[PDB]
Amino acid sequence: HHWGYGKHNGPEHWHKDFPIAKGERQSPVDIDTHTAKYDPSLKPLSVSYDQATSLRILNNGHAFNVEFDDSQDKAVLKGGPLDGTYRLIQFHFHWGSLDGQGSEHTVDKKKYAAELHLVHWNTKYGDFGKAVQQPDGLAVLGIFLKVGSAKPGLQKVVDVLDSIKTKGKSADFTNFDPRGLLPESLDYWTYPGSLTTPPLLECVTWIVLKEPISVSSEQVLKFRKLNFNGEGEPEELMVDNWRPAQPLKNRQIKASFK
Ligand SMILES: CCCCCNC(=O)c1ccc(S(N)(=O)=O)cc1
Ligand SMILES: [Zn+2]
Repeated sequence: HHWGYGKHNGPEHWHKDFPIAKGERQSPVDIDTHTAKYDPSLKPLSVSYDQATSLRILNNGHAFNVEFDDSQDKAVLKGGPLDGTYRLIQFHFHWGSLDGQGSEHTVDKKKYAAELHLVHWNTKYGDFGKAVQQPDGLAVLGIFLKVGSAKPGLQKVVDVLDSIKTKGKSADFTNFDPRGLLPESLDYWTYPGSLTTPPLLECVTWIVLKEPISVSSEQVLKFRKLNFNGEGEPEELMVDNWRPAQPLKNRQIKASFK
């Protein structure tokens, strides 16, 4: 209303309605693997998704969100750089028109085909709307996708996309296990940043996994058949819904691994 990813409403325009777009702790950023310092004081992440309760999948005109029941402490993220308990509320992806672009974070300027964002809020703030107003209010676990072998645990998501083609469509999406989207290693980089879509709030501890997951060309092709537009409107394929890397400014990216 009315930001997006086109020439006329894309990331270069966002600052006019969201001046924080040019702030001191914007996301995503380039992760320079030769400058990120190993921090032996960081903990192992704790990803506790055994009791995750998925509910619904929604095309919101910018991406699709798989939404979770976050009414109590079911699926949580703890440890690593975090203090306290962060509840999973939704996940979504950003992806490209072609395999050579699509991720938001980059690694030594490398763009991956896509990036998964598992979004969690700090339960010391009571609700999500209060958490986004706090510098430590969110933790977003970011996972790179490369194209290769299919990811079996992604197939249930790609199979429902046909039913939520256009903006505002949703579908029942219960009993989905987000553990099937994780890579084997939980080695990560961490830095303080922001939501990567308007309102671009500076409320996120970013935790970006080093190990990408592999998805097949057919899987990511099915992402690219979604529409940014509503039913009956001229078709605009949902592709290139990523914000480019933003200035690092006065921030250090820390590595969990040597
Ligand atoms: C209550 C404020 C409404 C904000 C609506 N926006 C989000 O809840 C949001 C979540 C995650 C990300 S991301 N791409 O950085 O993971 C971006 C935006
Ligand atoms: Zn995102």
